[PDB]
Amino acid sequence: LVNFIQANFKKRECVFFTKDSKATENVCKCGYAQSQHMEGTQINQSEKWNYKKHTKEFPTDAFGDIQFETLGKKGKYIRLSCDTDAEILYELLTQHWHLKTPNLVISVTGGAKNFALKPRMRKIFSRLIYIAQSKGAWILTGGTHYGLMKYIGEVVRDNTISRSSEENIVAIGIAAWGMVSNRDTLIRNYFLAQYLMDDFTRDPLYILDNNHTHLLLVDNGCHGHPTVEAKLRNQLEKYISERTIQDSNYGGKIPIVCFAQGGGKETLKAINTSIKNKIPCVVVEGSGQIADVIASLVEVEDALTSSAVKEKLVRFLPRTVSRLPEEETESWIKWLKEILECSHLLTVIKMEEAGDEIVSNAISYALYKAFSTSEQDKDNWNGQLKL
Amino acid sequence: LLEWNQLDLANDEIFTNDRRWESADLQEVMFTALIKDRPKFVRLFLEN
Amino acid sequence: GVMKENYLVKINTKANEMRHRFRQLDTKLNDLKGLLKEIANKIK
Amino acid sequence: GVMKENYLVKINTKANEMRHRFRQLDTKLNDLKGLLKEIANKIK
Repeated sequence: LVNFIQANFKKRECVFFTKDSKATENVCKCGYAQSQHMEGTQINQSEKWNYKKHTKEFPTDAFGDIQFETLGKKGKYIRLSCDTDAEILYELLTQHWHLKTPNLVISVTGGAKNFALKPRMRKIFSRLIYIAQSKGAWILTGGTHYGLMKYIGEVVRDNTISRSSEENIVAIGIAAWGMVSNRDTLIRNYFLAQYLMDDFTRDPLYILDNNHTHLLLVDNGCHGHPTVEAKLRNQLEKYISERTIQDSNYGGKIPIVCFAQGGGKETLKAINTSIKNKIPCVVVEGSGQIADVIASLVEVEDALTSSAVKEKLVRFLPRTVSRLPEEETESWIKWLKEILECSHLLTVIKMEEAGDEIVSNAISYALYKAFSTSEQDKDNWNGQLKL
Repeated sequence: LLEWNQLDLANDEIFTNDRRWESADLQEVMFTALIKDRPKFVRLFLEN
Repeated sequence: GVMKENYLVKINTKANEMRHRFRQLDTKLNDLKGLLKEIANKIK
Repeated sequence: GVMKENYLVKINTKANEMRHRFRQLDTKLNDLKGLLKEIANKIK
């Protein structure tokens, strides 16, 4: 296992110094201090720093079993780059980590912080985790111990405690290596990493979740730069969607569903990428932020003008659209227009239909809509009936 | 809003995803909700 | 604790129709009135 | 078997209003809104 990770996964470091005047102290453009730099670090004459040219790939040195608290359940983690392919990532997950092939994949991309534990949302996500456990599904969330991801980890731990004899729940947490708070303990000195957070102070960097089964820390060789793991998450989702398994009831492909709830620019980008990659998305109404914007936009049947989208944005996200400039607002409007351009690949959990098995109904509706809008639906009576 | 037991208004305006707050930022408000017998606000602060 | 969470969810669900239908009807009537007012303003 | 069929029909009928009236009202409101929108589009 260790040999495969060493020979197949790599890390990235700021090899060319591009310290900026606006940056505090004299750290690299990546955010790492000059003292905390790789040996033989040159200084780039150009004032533009990029992760492709001004960054060198080196073998990974942060992987293995992660541990939390004192006698808590042992987890898994690995440090990897954005350029890392999805084929060998799936190979590591399935073959070299002993993970069964998923019959369903749920990409939960919701609020990164300040998630209200309302009973409706609690029930919705408990039902979602129960469905994932029953269907043998994977839950792709962020590794941060904040907001929705923390509750997802708590529910996963509760389900594992309650039903120990049932199928294990896989909760992959795809985070950014450049935002982990208590680092320097995930590096190897077989080896168990103690990610203690009881004594951790208050820092702007994110804190890894303790109840996530696996962690995929994406490293672009930067520090303090968020929205780095998004590219690798999208590539992994695309590979999973394009993956073919002969033992699949979804026409030979692994079902993939994006679960959106509130969020900001990152959630909107994730929804847009999922729509582009022909992945159905489920948006929970009443969550506010972008989820309610999308629900309102798909509820209406107008000509899809920019004025209506702007009105919805200022109604649901006033402070955000007030802070963003004109170009960012135009880009957001374009993103919502692209999302609404494919209304078949969008399912909304309405607040009025607050009955039972709502999450399963929404996920099944999204999967059936994706199945119908495909070449298989022409004569797949048996496949559609079985689904 | 807590002194007048306006839970719906607090949920609609004060506690929103647009705003930001910390757990230790509402310690005194939790204490005064406890001593003034505001169970709805106790539940709101607990779930927030 | 897990059992208590399940039990609380169960009692909350059992505690929870006509009010939702009335609210939806009122919202639809308000939307229709607004559309009629907009049409009248455009015509005038 | 015939008696069982009759008994099943009886219990099914006894199992079975307000929901139908609400659905009819919602359909009528939607039809009225569509007619108003069409009239506004024709006028404009």
